Amino acid sequence: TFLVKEDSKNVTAYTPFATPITDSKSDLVSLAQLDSSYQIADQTIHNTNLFVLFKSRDVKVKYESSGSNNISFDSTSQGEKPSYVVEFTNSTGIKWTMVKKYQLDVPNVSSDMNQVLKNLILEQPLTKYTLNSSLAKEKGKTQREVHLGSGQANQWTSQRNQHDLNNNPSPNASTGFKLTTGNAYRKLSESWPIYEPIDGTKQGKGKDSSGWSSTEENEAKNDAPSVSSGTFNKYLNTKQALESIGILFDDQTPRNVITQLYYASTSKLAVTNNHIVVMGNSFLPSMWYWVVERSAQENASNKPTWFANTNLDWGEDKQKQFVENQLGYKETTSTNSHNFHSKSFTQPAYLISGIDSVNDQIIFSGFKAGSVGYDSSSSSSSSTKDQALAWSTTTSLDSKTGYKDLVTNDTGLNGPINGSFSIQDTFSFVVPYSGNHTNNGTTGPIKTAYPVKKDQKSTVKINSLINATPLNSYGDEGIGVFDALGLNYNFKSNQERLPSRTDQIFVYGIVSPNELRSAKSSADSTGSDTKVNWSNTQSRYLPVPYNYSEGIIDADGFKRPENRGASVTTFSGLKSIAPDGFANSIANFSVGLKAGIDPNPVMSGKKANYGAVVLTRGGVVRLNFNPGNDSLLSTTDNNIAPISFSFTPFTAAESAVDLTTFKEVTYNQESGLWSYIFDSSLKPSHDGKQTPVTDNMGFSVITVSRTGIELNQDQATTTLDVAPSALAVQSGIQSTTQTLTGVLPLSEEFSAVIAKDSDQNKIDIYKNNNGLFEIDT
Repeated sequence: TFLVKEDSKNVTAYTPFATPITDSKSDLVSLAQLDSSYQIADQTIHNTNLFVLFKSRDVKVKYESSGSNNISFDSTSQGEKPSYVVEFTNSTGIKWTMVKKYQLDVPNVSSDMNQVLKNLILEQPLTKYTLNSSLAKEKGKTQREVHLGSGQANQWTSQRNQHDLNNNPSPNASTGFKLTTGNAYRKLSESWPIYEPIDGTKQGKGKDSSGWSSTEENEAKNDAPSVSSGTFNKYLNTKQALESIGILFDDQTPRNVITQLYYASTSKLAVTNNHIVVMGNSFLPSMWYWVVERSAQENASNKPTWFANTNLDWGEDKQKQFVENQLGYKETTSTNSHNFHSKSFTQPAYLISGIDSVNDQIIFSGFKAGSVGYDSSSSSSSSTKDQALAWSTTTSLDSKTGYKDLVTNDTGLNGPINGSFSIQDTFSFVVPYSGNHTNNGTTGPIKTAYPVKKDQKSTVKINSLINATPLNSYGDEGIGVFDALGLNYNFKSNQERLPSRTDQIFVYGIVSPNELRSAKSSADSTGSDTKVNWSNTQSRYLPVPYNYSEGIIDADGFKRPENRGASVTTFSGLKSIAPDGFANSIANFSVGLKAGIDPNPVMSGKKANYGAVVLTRGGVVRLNFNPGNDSLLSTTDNNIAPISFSFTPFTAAESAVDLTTFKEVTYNQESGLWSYIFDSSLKPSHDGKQTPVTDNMGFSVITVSRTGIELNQDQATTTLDVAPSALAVQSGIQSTTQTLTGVLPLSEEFSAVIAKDSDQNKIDIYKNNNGLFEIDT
C-alpha cells in the first residue's frame, strides 16, 4: 500500500487499486506528541517503518558572541521548539504508532569557532525574483592599487618582487568586491531585509546593517511597499518569495540569520541501519548537519557536526587548497584577524542538493556556497577596507590538457591573476601564461599573493563571510561572467573548457557508517574542534547554461567582438532569458538527489549496481559508484575527468519546468526510473513587484533514465573509461488547472494521479510506456 501527504500534517494510505483506505488519514504531528506549530518536513521508509522529520514555524534561536554556550533556543518567548525525527509503525488496515522520537539540538561552539562566528557575516538568500544585477556588487581595488597604492602605474615591474608577485602580469587584476552597497550581509544575531536592490552596484547597504536601518531601509520601504501603489525603481519586495523558501517572520520582520540557518538546516532526511542523517535545503546554506545514532536514549540531545570540521576530498590536494586559500588570510599579525582559513577550518557551508541511502551508505551532493575573507579595519586606513577578498581561479590558457593537469594548475592559487587579454584576432579573460611562460619565452616563475599589503599586515582585520550562491566573487567584471557561464576555453588544437576551482563548485560523495560515526564524535567533542575525513567525495566545476543569458550563443575559444561589450560582460549588464523559474541566469541551483539500485542483472559474483541522479539548472547529473567497494566509480587515465560524474542537457520541455517548485523525487525499483514531481502550488503569491502570481496552479513530472554502458554487465565491462549517463524527459503527466495531492506508481505499466480541480477529488489513470505517459479516460 502507498502513503499520500494530504496536507502539512496528515497522511492517507491507498491500496494498489488507487482506492483510499478508510480510517487511514493520520495526523502524525499529533501522533508524534508535537504541537500545532509543527509540520512534516520530510518522510522516508526504512526497515518497513516510516521516519518523519518535523519542524516548527515557531522556532527561535539566538547567538551570543560572549560566553561558552553561544548558539541556543530562545526559551523565554516559547521558541524552544527543536526539530524532531520520529519512527512510526503499523500495528495491524493502517494504524500508526510511535516507536522512537529523536530531537535535534543546536550546535556546540568552541573558543576557536566562536572567534570566526563573532564577526561572521551572511548574504541574504537568493530568490526566484533575484536578478543578475541584484547579485552584482561594485568591483574592488586592483592588485597594483592594494600593494602599491594610487598613481604607482608602470612601476609594477620594479616593485612587484618586494610584494612577492614576482613576474605577475596582471596589475589590473581585481582583488574582490566592495561591501558598502549591494545585497545585505548580516551577523548571526542580525536579521535580513524583505528588500533586494534592483542594481547592487548602486542600491543597497551590503554589510552596513547600521546604514540600512537608519536611512536606506526607509527609502526601500517607500519605493517597494508590501501589499501595488509602489514605484519599484530601486528595490524589490520579496517577502512572499522569502516566505515560500522557508523564511520565518515576526509578522513583517524576518527572524535573525541564526534562526533561518536552523530552520533550513533541518530539511532533508536519510536513514541507515544504525544512523539517521539530517541535512539542509537547496535554497540557503547549511553550516552543519545531524548524525543521529538510532540507539540514542529517549530524551538525549542529538547535536550536529559542522561543515567547517568535515574535510572532504575535492578530487586533488590542489583542488582543496584553492577553496581554503580564499577562505581568508593567515598569520594574524593583528589579534582579531579571525576567519575560517586562519582558525584552520575548511569549507564551512554548502547548498545541499539532497541526501539519500543505498546499501547502508549515505549519498550527498550540492554546490559549495561561496566563502571569502573581508576587511573590517574602521581606521589613515587599509586599502582593502569595507571589501571582500575573492578572485578568479580559472586555469591558464597555456596549461596542459587533461583533467588532472587542468584542475591542478597553479593559476590564481594564492592571489588574483585573471583579467582581459588580447590574443591574435580574439581575446580571453583568463591569464594566457603560468610558470616561467611569457610571450617572449621564459622569464622566471609567476607568483600570486593574498590581496593584503605587507606594510598594513598588522593594522588589518580579515574576517569571514558566506554567500547565498555557488559564486565566490560577485565583483562586476568580465571574468566573473565567463566563470559563472563556463565560457573560458583554451586555444590549443584540442579545445577544453578551463575550469574554476572556487566558483560554481558541485561537491558530491558517498559516506560509510564509520565515516558517519566520526562525524558524530566531532559533534560530541567538547573543547577542541575535532576533524572529520570523508574519502569518497569529489568536486566538479558545474556552471549555468550559457544560453540561459541573452547574447551568448556558443562556447568556443574564439570570441566575437560584440562579446567584449559591457552589456554581455558584466553582471549588471547581462540579461536573463532563463525559463526555469529564476530571474537570474548566473547562479546554479541543484535539487532532488535520489539514488536507486539498477534492476538490470549484473555478471555472476558481482554486486548489484546503484547510482544517483540530481537535477541542476540546464540538465540532469548522474553519480556513478562501484558497488564492489561502495566507492565512487573511477578509471586508470587521469587525463579523463572523474567517471563518477555525468551531465546531460535538458530540452525546452525540461528547461520550462520551474526548479523552485520541486515537490518530491521517487524511484521505481522494478523500472529503474526516477519520477520528479513539481507542484506549481509551491509558487509565491506575489512577484518582487508585489503583483499577484497567475500560474501557481497545476503540476509537471519529469522522468529520468539510465543511459550508456553500465558496469559488470559482462567480461568487457568489468572496468569503464566513459561515465554512464542519465536522460531527463518530460513524462507527459502535467496540468495548469488541477492542484496535485500525490502520484501513485500503481505498477510498472500504470500510474495514478490524485488532484483537486474544484475541492472534489479526481483519480487520473495514465498509461505508462517505459517512462512516457498518456492519460486513460
